[PDB]
Amino acid sequence: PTIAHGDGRRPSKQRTFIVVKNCHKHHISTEMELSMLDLEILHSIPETP
Amino acid sequence: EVHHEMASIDTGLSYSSTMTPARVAAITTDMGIHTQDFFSVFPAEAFGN
Repeated sequence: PTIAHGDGRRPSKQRTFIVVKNCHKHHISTEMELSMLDLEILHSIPETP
Repeated sequence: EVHHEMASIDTGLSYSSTMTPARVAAITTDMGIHTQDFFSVFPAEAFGN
């Protein structure tokens, strides 16, 4: 922005400058250990109580 | 160019503001031992020899 100076009468519009900045990217990886027989139970939905 | 005019008048019959020095930010002069040189301010003087 700019301050309106009336004393010097040196009028100036806003000085819009442009810089550029890098976007860092990060990549985290964990593993989930699901057992086999529990997934076999989870696939075959039963009806018996 | 937008010209803005306004007019001020102190309604207080006495002073109504105060300007107290509160904090030294920095001391600009080095506060050192630097004597000014009289052979620089008076370079047109000398002795008889």
